[PDB]
Amino acid sequence: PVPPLSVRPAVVMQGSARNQDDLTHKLADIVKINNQLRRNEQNGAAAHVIA
Amino acid sequence: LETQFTCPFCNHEKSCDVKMDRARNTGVISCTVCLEEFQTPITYLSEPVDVYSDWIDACEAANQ
Amino acid sequence: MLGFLSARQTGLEDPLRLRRAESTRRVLGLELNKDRDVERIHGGGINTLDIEPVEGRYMLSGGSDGVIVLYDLENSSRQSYYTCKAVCSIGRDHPDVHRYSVETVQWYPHDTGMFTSSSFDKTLKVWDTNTLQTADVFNFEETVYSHHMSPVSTKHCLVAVGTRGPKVQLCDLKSGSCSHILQGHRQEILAVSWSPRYDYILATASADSRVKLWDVRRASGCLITLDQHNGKKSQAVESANTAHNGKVNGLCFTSDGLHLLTVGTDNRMRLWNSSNGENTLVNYGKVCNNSKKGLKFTVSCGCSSEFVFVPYGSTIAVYTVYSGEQITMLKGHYKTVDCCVFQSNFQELYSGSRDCNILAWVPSL
Ligand SMILES: [Zn+2]
Repeated sequence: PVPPLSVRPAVVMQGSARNQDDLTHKLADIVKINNQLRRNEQNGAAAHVIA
Repeated sequence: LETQFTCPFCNHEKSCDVKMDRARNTGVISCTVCLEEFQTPITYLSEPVDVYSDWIDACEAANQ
Repeated sequence: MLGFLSARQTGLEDPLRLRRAESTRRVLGLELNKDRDVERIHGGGINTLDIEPVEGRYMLSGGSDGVIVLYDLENSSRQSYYTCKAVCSIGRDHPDVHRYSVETVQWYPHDTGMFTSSSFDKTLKVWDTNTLQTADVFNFEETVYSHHMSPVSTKHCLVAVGTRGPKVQLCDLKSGSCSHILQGHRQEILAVSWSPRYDYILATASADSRVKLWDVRRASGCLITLDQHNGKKSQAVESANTAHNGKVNGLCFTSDGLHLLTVGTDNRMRLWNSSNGENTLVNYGKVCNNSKKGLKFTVSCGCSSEFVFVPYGSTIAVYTVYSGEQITMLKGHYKTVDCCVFQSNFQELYSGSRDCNILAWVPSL
């Protein structure tokens, strides 16, 4: 479960740079490795690489 | 100090198990994969790292 | 037997009859050699043996110490007692010696001028037998458990390699292409064997308890997956259709190539119709093996009944392939037997074991 935006607000900063919340960054990490792992398990990948 | 060692003969990681028979002052190191076995004397201060040490030394000496 | 000679002279029986009957009788009378010895050079256990397919004179032996010894099996002396002398040796002083145990060595079929050796040092080396120098090396990302060249291929010269990776590698000895792989296994591929009958048929046995037959020309994976029950316990193919209830660590096509003998770590050997992988339900009883790597076993050739010689603990169990009846135990080794190779010309056997001995079994009388 991805939480909504209010649990992880993207606070705006003195300029226009929108700083994201720690949860958003972490979901970025989970998403990237999930997508990358998905393409490996879908394809041929070493069992230790999949592990 | 790890107790499972890579075998010098088959290079299988953590495939070597060490048995310390203190009552007979002998350590026996055996690879599960290639079934290579080695026996060395041990003391009460000895450890599986010392038995694997004696095995590596015996291998290098015999291979001269 | 004088009946056999008389029938051959009088034309009552084809000479085929005497030849195969006497071959079978010789195999049944297999015993520890009375007057023969094999030179001892391996410092460690012998993991593999291979007598050359043409002229059956020279034998390769790979030891757990990484050396490869080349023996002459012919009794070039005049005595009845002789030792199979070692002609050549990739010893510890050779620049190209394997750093770890040699697990499979195989003469190049169709010619004795080249052989190959795969090791747990993640290399398949191709050696020129004359100069005794590595003609080529194929490196793998994971240790090699077995390899095999096709004993039949006049067209292709592929070496099928089974490593701890889940992929069967096909190394082209023609211009070196080790990129080809076969997908479909899930654990270490402990044995590989080309069909002696069909040029492009390869059987692969892996630790996932499955044996797959591939047409390597094909683009659509394995042809057949061997199933113990043939369909009694049928399920969508994700984990079912297992050849054994353990690791399948040995393959051997029969002499004609119409059947496949698979030995697994469930203490069972099974015989499979090589054309559709159906289990023939030949029993064989309990075949003790617990080897964590490939198990090398061979079948007889040129006999009235086909035999299979399987390492069985510190012994050689001889079974009848198509009936499963246990012939005998060749009992002369002191540790577990790793390999046995059958000389078909004279119905002889050479067994290598962990006791650093190669023992020769010859027919008695
Ligand atoms: Zn080992």
